[PDB]
Amino acid sequence: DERRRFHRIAFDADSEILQGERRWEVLLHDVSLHGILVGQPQDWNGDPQRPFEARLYLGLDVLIRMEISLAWARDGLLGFECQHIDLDSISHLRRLVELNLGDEELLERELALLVSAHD
Amino acid sequence: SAANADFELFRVFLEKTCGIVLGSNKQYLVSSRLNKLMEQQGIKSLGELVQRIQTQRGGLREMVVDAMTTNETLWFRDTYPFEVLKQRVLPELIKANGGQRLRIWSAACSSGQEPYSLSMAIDEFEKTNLGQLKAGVQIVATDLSGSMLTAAKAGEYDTLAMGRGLSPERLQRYFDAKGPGRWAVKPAIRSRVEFRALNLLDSYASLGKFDMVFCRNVLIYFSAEVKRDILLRIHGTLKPGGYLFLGASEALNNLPDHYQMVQCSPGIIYRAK
Ligand SMILES: Nc1nc2c(ncn2[C@@H]2O[C@@H]3COP(=O)(O)O[C@H]4[C@@H](O)[C@H](n5cnc6c(=O)[nH]c(N)nc65)O[C@@H]4COP(=O)(O)O[C@H]3[C@H]2O)c(=O)[nH]1
Ligand SMILES: Nc1nc2c(ncn2[C@@H]2O[C@@H]3COP(=O)(O)O[C@H]4[C@@H](O)[C@H](n5cnc6c(=O)[nH]c(N)nc65)O[C@@H]4COP(=O)(O)O[C@H]3[C@H]2O)c(=O)[nH]1
Repeated sequence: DERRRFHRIAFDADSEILQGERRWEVLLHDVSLHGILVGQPQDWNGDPQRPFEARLYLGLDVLIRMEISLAWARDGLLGFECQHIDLDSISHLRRLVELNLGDEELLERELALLVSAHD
Repeated sequence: SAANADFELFRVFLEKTCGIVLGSNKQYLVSSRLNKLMEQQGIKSLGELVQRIQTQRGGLREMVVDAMTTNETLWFRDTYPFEVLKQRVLPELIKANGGQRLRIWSAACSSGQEPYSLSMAIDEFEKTNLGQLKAGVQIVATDLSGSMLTAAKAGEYDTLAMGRGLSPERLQRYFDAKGPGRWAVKPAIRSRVEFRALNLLDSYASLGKFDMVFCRNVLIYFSAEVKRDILLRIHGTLKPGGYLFLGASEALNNLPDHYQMVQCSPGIIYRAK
């Protein structure tokens, strides 16, 4: 029934998509422990075959940076899956998910699925 | 020689399993964050942890990721807010209620550095103002049930957590050595702080009323709408005239009829209207 391993949280922080030398400001729709949803920008030259980088600017202090790959595009939206993420960024992301899930069992279960993603 | 190679296998494990990129000069951070887990699991080395992870599994990989992605909190973060507390806010609130019981809320207290920083500040204010706080000051600290909240309750910290933001004066006055590289807050600092498992998205009704609320560097983790709800409901716990603290680079930029921004020379606080 539910094919989604990670709960997707409505979130609207200032966001950027990067690829090589190109950048687009995108409108963030949701975020999860393992991906994001954003609005397709107007000048979308994006190459789905190569990796992207996302930057979520939560506040002056906190930046969530991750390597992303385009998982799908439909109806003016772009779904991204998280690949590589630095320790600092995944720590802020885990805190965001934690605070918004509000349930330790739900968190534990999501972290378990994160680790077993490549089993 | 041998310890460095283990750290390199751990680095690889993080990258190949979770896509987590460690980076270098994080050996000391790694050891600190994994320390309690390793003690509980009887694991005596990073190399032993790595082999134990890929073979036994059974929830151990999840525990390492849980501990590894738990961010540290700083002692007396930004410094000026605790000085504003002692030399401006406490004197005002005290002078306003006759020395009645003051209550302070430390929201999302994490590993506990903030609530304990507030406790130490209160103690420092009291030593110079005997008799002002007739009923004393109660500190209520909240966060999600979990590893951080458990560590905070215990009040023990390691070398890394103590080697930043904490003066030599404060180390002696408020901490007790508990074996090599481990310190614990004295009873005097501990007993004025009460920890409660409660998330910012939960109701605040059970918390009662506060003269001061500390909600610093945490509202950034919520959407605009959810943040506004938290700020509104926080207002409901504040006594009129009470103050909200947000953190050095956060502005409220909202709710002008609930909160009045106030300049404190160094800093900004919000008075509940
Ligand atoms: N490859 C891929 N594509 C995605 C993903 N998420 C969304 N899409 C695409 O975006 C459309 C909108 O998804 P939705 O707005 O959440 O609207 C969805 C959603 O509300 C719901 N839904 C469908 N499948 C699932 C599911 O597996 N789990 C959950 N929780 N809801 C689902 O049905 C609606 C329509 O489903 P779709 O026709 O599939 O249409 C989906 C799909 O084409 C994804 O993770 N991977
Ligand atoms: N926050 C956020 N994260 C996103 C989004 N799109 C993809 N991700 C992340 O990328 C992963 C890969 O999804 P997929 O390859 O399309 O593979 C997906 C897809 O095949 C399928 N699926 C899940 N939801 C839908 C849906 O709504 N519609 C359709 N047609 N397929 C879905 O389940 C598989 C695994 O789903 P996930 O575990 O959730 O894992 C997703 C998710 O972690 C998004 O729009 N927002």
